[PDB]
Amino acid sequence: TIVKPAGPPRVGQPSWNPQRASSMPVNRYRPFAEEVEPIRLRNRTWPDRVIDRAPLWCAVDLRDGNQALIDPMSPARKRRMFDLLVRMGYKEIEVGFPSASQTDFDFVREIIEQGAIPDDVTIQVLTQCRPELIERTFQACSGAPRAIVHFYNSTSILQRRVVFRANRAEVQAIATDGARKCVEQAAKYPGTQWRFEYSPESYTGTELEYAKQVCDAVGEVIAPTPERPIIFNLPATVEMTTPNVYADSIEWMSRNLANRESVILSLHPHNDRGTAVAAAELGFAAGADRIEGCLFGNGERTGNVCLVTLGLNLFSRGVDPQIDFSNIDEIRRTVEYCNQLPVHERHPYGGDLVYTAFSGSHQDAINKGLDAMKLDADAADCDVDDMLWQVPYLPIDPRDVGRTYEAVIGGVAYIMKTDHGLSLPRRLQIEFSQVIQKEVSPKEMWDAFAEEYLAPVRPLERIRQHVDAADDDGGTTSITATVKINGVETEISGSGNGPLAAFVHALADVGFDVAVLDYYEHAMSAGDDAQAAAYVEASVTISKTVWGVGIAPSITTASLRAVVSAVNRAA
Amino acid sequence: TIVKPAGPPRVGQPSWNPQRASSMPVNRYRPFAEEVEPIRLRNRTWPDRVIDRAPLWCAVDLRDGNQALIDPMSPARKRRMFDLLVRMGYKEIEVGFPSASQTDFDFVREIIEQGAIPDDVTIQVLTQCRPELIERTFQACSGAPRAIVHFYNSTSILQRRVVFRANRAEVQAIATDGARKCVEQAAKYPGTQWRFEYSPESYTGTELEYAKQVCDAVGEVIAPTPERPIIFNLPATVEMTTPNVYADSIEWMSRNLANRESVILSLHPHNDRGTAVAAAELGFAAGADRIEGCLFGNGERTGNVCLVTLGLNLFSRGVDPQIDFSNIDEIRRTVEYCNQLPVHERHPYGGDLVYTAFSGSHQDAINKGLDAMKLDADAADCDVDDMLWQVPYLPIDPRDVGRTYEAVIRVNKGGVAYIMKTDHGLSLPRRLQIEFSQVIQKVSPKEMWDAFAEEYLAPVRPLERIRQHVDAADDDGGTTSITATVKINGVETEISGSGNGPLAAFVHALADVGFDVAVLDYYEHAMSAGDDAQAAAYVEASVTIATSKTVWGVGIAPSITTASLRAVVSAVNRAA
Ligand SMILES: [Cl-]
Ligand SMILES: [Cl-]
Ligand SMILES: [Zn+2]
Ligand SMILES: [Zn+2]
Repeated sequence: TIVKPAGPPRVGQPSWNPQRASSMPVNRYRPFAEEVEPIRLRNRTWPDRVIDRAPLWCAVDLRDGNQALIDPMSPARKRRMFDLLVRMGYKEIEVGFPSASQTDFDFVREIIEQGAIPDDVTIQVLTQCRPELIERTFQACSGAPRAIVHFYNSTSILQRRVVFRANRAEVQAIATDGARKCVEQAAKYPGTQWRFEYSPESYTGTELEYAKQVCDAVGEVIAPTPERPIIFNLPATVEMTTPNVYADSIEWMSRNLANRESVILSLHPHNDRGTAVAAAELGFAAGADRIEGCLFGNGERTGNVCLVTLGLNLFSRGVDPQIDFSNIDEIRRTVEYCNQLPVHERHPYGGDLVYTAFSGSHQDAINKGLDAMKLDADAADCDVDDMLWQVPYLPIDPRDVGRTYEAVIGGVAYIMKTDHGLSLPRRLQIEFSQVIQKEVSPKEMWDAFAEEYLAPVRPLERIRQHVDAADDDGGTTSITATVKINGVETEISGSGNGPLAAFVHALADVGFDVAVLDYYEHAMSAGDDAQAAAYVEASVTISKTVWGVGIAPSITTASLRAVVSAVNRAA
Repeated sequence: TIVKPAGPPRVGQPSWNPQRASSMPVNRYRPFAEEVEPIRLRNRTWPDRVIDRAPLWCAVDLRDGNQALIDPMSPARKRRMFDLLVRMGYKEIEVGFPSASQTDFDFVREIIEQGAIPDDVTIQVLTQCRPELIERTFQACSGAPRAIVHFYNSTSILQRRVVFRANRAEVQAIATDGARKCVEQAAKYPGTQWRFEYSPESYTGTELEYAKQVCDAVGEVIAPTPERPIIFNLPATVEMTTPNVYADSIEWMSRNLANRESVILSLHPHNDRGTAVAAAELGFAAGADRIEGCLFGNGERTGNVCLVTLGLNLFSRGVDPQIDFSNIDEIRRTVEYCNQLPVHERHPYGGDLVYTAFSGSHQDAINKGLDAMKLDADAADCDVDDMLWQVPYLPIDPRDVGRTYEAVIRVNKGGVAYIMKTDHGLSLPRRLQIEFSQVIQKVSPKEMWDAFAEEYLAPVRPLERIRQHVDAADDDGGTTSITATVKINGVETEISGSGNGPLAAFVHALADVGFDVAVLDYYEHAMSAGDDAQAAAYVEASVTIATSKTVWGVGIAPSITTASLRAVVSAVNRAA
């Protein structure tokens, strides 16, 4: 549980800040400068540069995104994603990791053999540096008109130590041997226009001077030219610090890498700190050439940078993203189809609620803006739809992305579990939520729950019982119980496979035909001896289908009370 | 529909970049410097400042978040959100707009009158500057020990022209008249310690020299001191450009506002360009004192800056946020209840998928990271949970937020949870799914099922259970006792214990034979119905054998009683 922070305020903490120290283990975590290294960059210029052209975009939805999906893309979902990206304007598209996944291999084979790749589109495939994986990656691109082969190895301080147990030279050699293998394989495959991309993986946790060394050495192997450049792709595999620091890193690399005219400098930001878009836009101002991301920011854990956000951050400040988002609804509808994950309600530009105003005040200002625009448009013999957009609270004309401005005019599971320790089966929440419709407070809701499932002792009251279970696995269990039927003390008895069966059969003898449809039980604290909650759904005749709830210190008794509760609900 | 861009490349555009001009109407949109002004700050210092203290936080969930919801919070939802924020450690909470809505007025009365406000907590209320509204904002607050009155009016180039059709002088008087009224009203209620917050609303669409001018003006009326400071809140009402320019804007206001030592400088970013967190973090290094936001990014349109991301971004780089997030799921569940909007699967720190790894090589590197951390704790006679987190792909120990790392395995219409329920009728508890996933990691339906049987169902060593007699009390809350016949590494022994049901009894029985089984959790469900009906039981326990390990055990049987007993045996045996 959540414990109010209660430790001493910092020394020199303002009188007007009453915040207390928390007990979170901050000391397991270090500043970025200490975890990795301090900023090497003298005379940054990214903070003074405003973006005025589209980067080169590369969409990694088919590999990076797909790898991150609970339900990965079927071959049809892939074609549909591929085709959306092509039709939006993307010229570079990561289509798989052929050497690690047969489905990836077959998909690559499919778009090449089907003739599915437009003439201005380059496909990109991911590989690790092992010779047998490079080989198999080239195998998969066989007969491609042009391909990016993207090889990588982890270079961070952490990984060198704990993943590879390798020093700097050994780790540069993984990368440069990969590059040598790449040059070899490309000569073995004529006619395909081979292009290379190298990532120092976990770049954000790597010494810059070192990343430059590995990169430069890899460039020396490939021998790129201004005509036939290499891509150095520099990922925030984990987003580790603030975007200005990423950007300092990008500017430093851009300035220090050898043979810069032959390098396409590429960014691959993840969103661990919630700042992937910022890292990209500042990194772009820092001298990157290219950005890898996904539509709506799909990718492991927090995701890759959002391509859509980036593109429309350009459009809404007067820069052509060179990608069509004139119908963001279709884009979103297809991305959700392919990924089987929703775009959040608040996601920039695409989310359900982003062109909505609930505030009466905001709606008035929007309309006052919209009117001025029409007054200026009628006074210029003009279509408003071509005027400079000037509307408070709306950054863009919703129409420009195929949307519209919306001027818009029970908590059972939560409260029962939070306040009561009760995990109600879904169908029970449903059944009971209907009952609570006749707002009801938490204290109030509970009184109604108790009155419905816990209190009634008529027509059925269970007084006590003797359970005689078979000692042997699979034997039969006997119950004798003392019950009251409409006040009337009665003995009942039954046999069954276990005690709840025995009790249920026993009930037949007093005019309750009961059949267990569903049953759940859970602990109610930690510990050997804790209370149990039991939930029984039963059809009950003398034929209504009903839930009962039982709470008791025993698994058995809870379950028995759950049956009594059902029977009394049935009546 | 979507048509490929097909316009010409830009002039200068490199041969290796084949993109085409699109038909998007960019001409309807201008650079920020043209839309608003050029913000030049050649001598800025925010890029060289790393954050080393938590800001003063203010939570606006009950106002900016609430206004933004499809379904506004009921009184109960309001109260629940307010209590969560107190309990996390927020000391300033904006509780509503009580002059604008009766439900907000009512809420503010409810908390004041029922004594819900801690001594170290200062409630905040929003108001516009119309004197009837300022009066009603003070009335709402009658009998509060302290409160921040937050008044605002819009000051942007666009609204001054199209919304107000007004002079600079005109629009500034709206503000200073609001301030005057606040001062006169604060005198009518001596029982409350009043503080003021002023926002030039749509700040990011406003000339800086004008924002300063209006704020300075307001401060002259209110006359704050280092001991009674004013708040000046600078909203990115619409997030209009990149967070560096916002940061420049803050550093300049921090350096140039009159009476700076009597100013608490507050930031209030929205997320229209998806960079609200960056704005707040860069703006804080720029010299701000305070940040207004919402848990999980709720609020108007794209939302207010996420307080959880900000606070845990401090935590994970070694700065104490002074807010507890150590059960981020309790926070998530509560926020979802209150807002009735879900926290996205990939939301930083909190989304369902942020502590998972699907990648085989990530999974392998995570394990190597964990093993290496463990060898270092043993070498140092230390708790590994106490030491420097050093695991690739995981910025934090998920346990530090009450979460669990999950190596998610792919099952050949797929997924472990889904295949178990459908093929075998088992609803595995989430933490069992995680645990068993890890077993696999260390896949067809058959491989998965057989792996499952091999882990949890099959083992008869160390412990096996032949038979038992359970003696239940007839009367409720009586003792059950148990004798059981059991083979311990093949040697038949006899065991004895008592407990509140035969589960507990059986667990206590096993302690005489060198198994310390401490039940942490327990679940049971029906499989099938009738005479071909069975019970699935799952038990979580910390188990020690004659070194302690947390494991699940699964048991399946016709009896709800014997299923549970099987579960305990499965548990003891998984631990061995
Ligand atoms: Cl049973
Ligand atoms: Cl029990
Ligand atoms: Zn990646
Ligand atoms: Zn706001």
